[PDB]
Amino acid sequence: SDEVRKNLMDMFRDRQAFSEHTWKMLLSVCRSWAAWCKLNNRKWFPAEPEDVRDYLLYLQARGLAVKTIQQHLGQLNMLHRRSGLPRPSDSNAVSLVMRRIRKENVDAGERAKQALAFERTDFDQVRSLMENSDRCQDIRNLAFLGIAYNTLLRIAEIARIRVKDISRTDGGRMLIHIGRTKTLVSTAGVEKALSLGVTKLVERWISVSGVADDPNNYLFCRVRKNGVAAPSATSQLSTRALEGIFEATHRLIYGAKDDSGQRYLAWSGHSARVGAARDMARAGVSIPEIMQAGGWTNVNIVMNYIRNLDSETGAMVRLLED
Amino acid sequence: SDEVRKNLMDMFRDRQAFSEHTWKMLLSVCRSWAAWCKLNNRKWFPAEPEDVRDYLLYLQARGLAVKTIQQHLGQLNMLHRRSGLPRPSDSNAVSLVMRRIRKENVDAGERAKQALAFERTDFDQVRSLMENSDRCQDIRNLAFLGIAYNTLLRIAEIARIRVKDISRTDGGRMLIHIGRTKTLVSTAGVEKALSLGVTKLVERWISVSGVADDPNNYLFCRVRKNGVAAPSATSQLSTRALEGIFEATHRLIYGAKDDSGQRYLAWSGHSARVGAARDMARAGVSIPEIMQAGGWTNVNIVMNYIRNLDSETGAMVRLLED
DNA sequence: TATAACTTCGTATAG
DNA sequence: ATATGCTATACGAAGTTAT
DNA sequence: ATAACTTCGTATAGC
DNA sequence: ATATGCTATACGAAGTTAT
Repeated sequence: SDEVRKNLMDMFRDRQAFSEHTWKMLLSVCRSWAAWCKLNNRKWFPAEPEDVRDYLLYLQARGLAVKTIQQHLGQLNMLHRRSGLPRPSDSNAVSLVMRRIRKENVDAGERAKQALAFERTDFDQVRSLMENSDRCQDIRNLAFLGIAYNTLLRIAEIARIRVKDISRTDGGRMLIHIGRTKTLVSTAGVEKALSLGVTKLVERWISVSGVADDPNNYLFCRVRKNGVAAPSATSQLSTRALEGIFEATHRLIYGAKDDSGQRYLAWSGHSARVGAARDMARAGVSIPEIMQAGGWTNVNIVMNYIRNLDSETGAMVRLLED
Repeated sequence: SDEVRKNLMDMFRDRQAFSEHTWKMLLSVCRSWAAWCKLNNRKWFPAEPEDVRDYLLYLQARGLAVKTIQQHLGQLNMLHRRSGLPRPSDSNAVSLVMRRIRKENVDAGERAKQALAFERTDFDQVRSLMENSDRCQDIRNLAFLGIAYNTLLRIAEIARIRVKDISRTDGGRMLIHIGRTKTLVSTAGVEKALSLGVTKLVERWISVSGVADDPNNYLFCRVRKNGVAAPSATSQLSTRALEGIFEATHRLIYGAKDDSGQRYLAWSGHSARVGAARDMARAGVSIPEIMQAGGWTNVNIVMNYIRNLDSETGAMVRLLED
């Protein structure tokens, strides 16, 4: 009892060992665990094998994906392994349930999804539809869609871009010094170049936003219902908003969502990555050159984004078709 | 305890099982650690996790790299584990703070650097200049640089080359047999072949040096101020010296180093290794080949040596501007 | 003799 | 090569603020 | 009121 | 990415020795 008390103390002391996103995910499973526990009358700490087993089967019946269920058992294991208690994973029962749960769900046809592709053809359409709009928020959203599809950057990354990071490269095109790595052995930063057109799109946004009045202002900002931008160097556009620009843009062209509870029915924050990656493959860009685009050090993700491309059908098809 | 003393005694007895450098650092750390303990009135062995934690934060606060801080923790770990005692990393306090130290440092931008590349052009330009020198020193250096780039061998392996290790192909190309490297203790050994041009550079050195006088002579040796090579079958040219060749060569082409005090402002011992790896990548050379070339067994290391090839390629810009 | 060209060595940091 | 597991995106919805 | 976000909570993709 | 375990390089400072 003392030993766990101390180990809990360790964690909050070096709570910085993890990102707030992680902690938030940890607290979410405890609340879930604790609530299922009190409800079913089981001590939630230290968790017992059968109880955990019973909970995991409950998450499965709850319709949660295998990775989600693994994430629940995961955190639960952290807590225990960290404190002086054994991890439920080391128990025969839990080990067995996850196993059957895994294949039962795979058997049912569970598949990992990914963002709906936002391709050049999509960008062209949007660009056309909104090219001549004078609406501030529209100008912002086109520039965003340009940078996002052009740079393949992630949403949290586009969010952090300040004005002082935009340099002018050859031809007048824009260059954005950005940071897309978070490991010791990696590249501290990269420079992203924008085509002539996309640079023009962003040029208009900044001109109609005033984000440039102060270099420390983030490229993208809030635009209120009056169509009036709200520059700032301290607060940035949330990633939810950036996700909003994608969904909203999808509605513009396809109207209300395809209902259903399904995910990726409209565009999301990773849609441009999936799209740029596939156009690059379609254009025959050197596989590594594609990795540079998105910052991949392996081809695992890019192979998923282009899995259905005819250029990736394989040897057997190549042989059969001579 | 008596076993502890015994295990340490065993360790020391079979010192040769470990590299001289491992021992070197084991003692340097113990020097750091024991000084901190003394300055804080603590027992330096066995170490108490809470104490080791304060030590690490002390190191991070002294402005040391994550890798050097992980080094100090690693030596304490080996020491304790070899002693039959629990490793500091075994405790929550120590494991959490390390993750925290690393996280924060990386978050603020720390990146493990790598040697300034010495590529094909740097070699051509250097050869083109030193090619005409008659000085024994110059002839040795050029040959050294040539083997470094051609074989990618680390400076400690180049310095262990004995004249008897050199062979030749019927094509008239030199083959240098290498037995032990940083990552390999085998009797199998590999044959590192040199190009016709590089064999030539190596020949001129052998001829003007006289190391061939005895096959058990190290291929490389010192060259005193009067131009007389001092062969030896018991003493190799120090790796510290081989590093000086790279630095002096860089100073040749670009003058005296910056006064920033930073590392890698001039070519160093690993410059040709990373530079050649990057040249092959650029060349479109398959990973198994680059692997063979550098004596790498894993693919991650290669990508690690390539790590800084990550730059704008203009792949998307070209795609959008058409 | 002065000194080029090392060598040895310790702390720091990459592979 | 596979996990494992930390961290980011997903997205419906509640909370918030200036038109 | 309500556009346009932001802040949440928690599922699930990406390293 | 990541945590072992450990082996090698980076580089300024100071000591060495045939010229």
